[PDB]
Amino acid sequence: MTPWLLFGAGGVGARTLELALAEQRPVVAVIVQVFCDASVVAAACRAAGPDALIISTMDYLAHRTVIDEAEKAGITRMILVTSLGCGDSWPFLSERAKAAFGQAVREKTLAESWLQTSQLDYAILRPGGLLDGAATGKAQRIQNQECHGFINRADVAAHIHELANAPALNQQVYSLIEPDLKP
Repeated sequence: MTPWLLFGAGGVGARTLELALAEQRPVVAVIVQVFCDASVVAAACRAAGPDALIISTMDYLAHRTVIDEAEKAGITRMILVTSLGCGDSWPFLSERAKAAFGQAVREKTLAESWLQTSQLDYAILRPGGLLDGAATGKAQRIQNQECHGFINRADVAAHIHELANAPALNQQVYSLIEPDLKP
């Protein structure tokens, strides 16, 4: 059982904490061993062990610290959860969404590029609108495609888990929606 080090697990991160607990997996969290503050972040990277998987579900500053402290501390694998609208999915966000979430999606886009130019084995997850229903199992990982939709926080957790069990993350970026789920 590989350690998970969670950031922003107070949401998707909390649901991810649950799966880990329901599995008896050792978990470190910055908020199970609970610890932007480089001292805190450096500390937690030591506790997790260099074999930990980082799972981030958290602005730009917090992420860069995490990415940077991960690499100093010998961790080599990270799952970053941002949002549809980030990076190259930006042109598919409606003008109305840009005006409402723009600042947030833009900071998280900074985080993506930092991680994409790091040496971590990474996966990036771009969930649609987050709903708080119980996990269906119906959410899809989508690449190279225009997506619009919602997804339960618990399904993002389930996809995080599936990615975690993979032999490598492979620097992949995915949209995560459940087509046909309505809020």
